[PDB]
Amino acid sequence: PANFCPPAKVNILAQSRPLSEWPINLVSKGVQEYVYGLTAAEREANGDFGTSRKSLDRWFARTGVPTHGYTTVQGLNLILRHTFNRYDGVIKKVETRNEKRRSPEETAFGPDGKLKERPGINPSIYCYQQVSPVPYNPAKHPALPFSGVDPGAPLPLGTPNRLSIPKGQPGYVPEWQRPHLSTKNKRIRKWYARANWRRKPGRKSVLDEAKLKEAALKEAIPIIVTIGKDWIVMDARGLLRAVYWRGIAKPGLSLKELLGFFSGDPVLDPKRGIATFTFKLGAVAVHSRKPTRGKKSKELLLSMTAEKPHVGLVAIDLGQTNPVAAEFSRVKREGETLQAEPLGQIVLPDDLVKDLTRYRRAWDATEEQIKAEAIVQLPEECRAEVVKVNQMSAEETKHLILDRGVSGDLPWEKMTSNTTFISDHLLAKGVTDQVFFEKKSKGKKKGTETVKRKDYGWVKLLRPRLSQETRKAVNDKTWELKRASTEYVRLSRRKTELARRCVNYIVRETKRWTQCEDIAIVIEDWFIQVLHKAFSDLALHRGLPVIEA
RNA sequence: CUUGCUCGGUUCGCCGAGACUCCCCUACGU
DNA sequence: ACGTAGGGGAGAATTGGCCA
DNA sequence: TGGCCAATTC
Repeated sequence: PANFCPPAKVNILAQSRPLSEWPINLVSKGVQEYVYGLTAAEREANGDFGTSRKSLDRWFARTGVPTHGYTTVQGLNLILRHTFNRYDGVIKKVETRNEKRRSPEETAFGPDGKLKERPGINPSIYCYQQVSPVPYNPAKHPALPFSGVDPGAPLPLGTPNRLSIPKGQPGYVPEWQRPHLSTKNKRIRKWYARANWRRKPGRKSVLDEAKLKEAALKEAIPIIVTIGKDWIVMDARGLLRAVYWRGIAKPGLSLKELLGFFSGDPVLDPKRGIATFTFKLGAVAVHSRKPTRGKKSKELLLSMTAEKPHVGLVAIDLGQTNPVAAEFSRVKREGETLQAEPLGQIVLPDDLVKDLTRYRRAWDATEEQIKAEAIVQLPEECRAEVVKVNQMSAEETKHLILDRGVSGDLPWEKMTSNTTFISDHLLAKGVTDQVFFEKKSKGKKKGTETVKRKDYGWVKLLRPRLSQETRKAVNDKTWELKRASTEYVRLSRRKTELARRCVNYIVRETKRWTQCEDIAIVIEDWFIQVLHKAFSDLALHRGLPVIEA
């Protein structure tokens, strides 16, 4: 049963007035600011808004929240059921911990009676059936400098005769590039794509955004959403690309049926200018599972092999010099036991490893350029303290132990952590009986083994408290300037993309090596966190079982 | 495989390789 | 040591009052 | 009749 609905984002080409000034947005803001600032008794009393016109009108009558002229029942139910659920999300977040305590109780209501942690305003316009997107029609819709395609006529492709375009014209592939072109079904980029003109280290081209914008606008696929007397006009080529890369639609489809793979209830965020569409329940035939927790794997694979008589595995072994050391296998079903035959183990290829090691030199090179400039901008009283702490214990503890009078040359190098040589060199200058001791818990229930301290324990005790004076300057200004640089939010997405690239390569090699469409991924009981998250996400985004053995 | 996004090449005329589960919200935990 | 946790979202078939 | 489009409910 298909139960996953991945998103598809489209751009906005025109709009009557900014989305923040629409009556629906103002009503949503008013309702949210009213609901978030009321107590539990007021929530129980003011919780009879219902799903009827006679009930919504009565609610807006007694509460007195401005209605801003918006009186649509379909679009108001979405606003009010979300807003009260957001309010009743503080209670259950705390109440989840309340039952953890049972397995002074925490309360989400403060002394004033209102929520201490109250939710912010959601800046979204959730569309409904009555404002569903429709193909742009110049006669029936406001006039725009755009061409509306025939809803039933076949949508055009890009440039069919790519090699026949003459010289001196857009899209002309030069002769010397002809011998080595691509042969796979590659996504076709038009000549006005910003990716082909973006500023680069050595691109040596001139980006005239005006001509690219005009050329892109002359060949758009306009669709229109009207709410009340307002409207927005979007570009549907994002939906076309979404249905093309997934293979669910072959070229030669119309605009009436292109919108037919997506739900007619988009979501609009005014700050960016993007409409987020969603596939219907069945467009992408993906059943979203969750990773298996051990003993359920020996039941999952039995049923998986009960359908396909040959299933392929992959043993993702994180934590080596190569991040992904895959180990393939194939399983057969005889009885209650599964029989496997290894096929071989590969490592992640060098080119992808090169991309990883060139990204890893872009994050450690920004965690310096951000953290250092966050440190330099502390107040002088905090800045001097943190600077002193940074250089603290470098030679301070060495000077202290020399003041103690021990021989400061035996533990010179590597400290021989196996033999806890700190205690040895304390014993050297007659400090054997002043050696501080540590308790051990070797016993199953308890244990009193207060004995010579280990080297790690010595390091813990000899080093000072470091930066506990503030703990809210270095740990706060850095995390505040993290969002002040767009490079960080770009690098997080780059890390996720690289992790997904590695996962995709491993999955396709598992399919190829095992010669089976049904495959499974097993993970045992840096890039480690992002790779584990990416490998676990296949059960939720693509349906491939993931096992934590 | 027409928009948008990420990483490379160049003769600058564009083409080689990627991701496609995403949004707000409140705190500071492991 | 660096991002993380946990709350909230992401329809549409049917029906009715309904003027031209 | 019937066409249009908010309102009613799962």
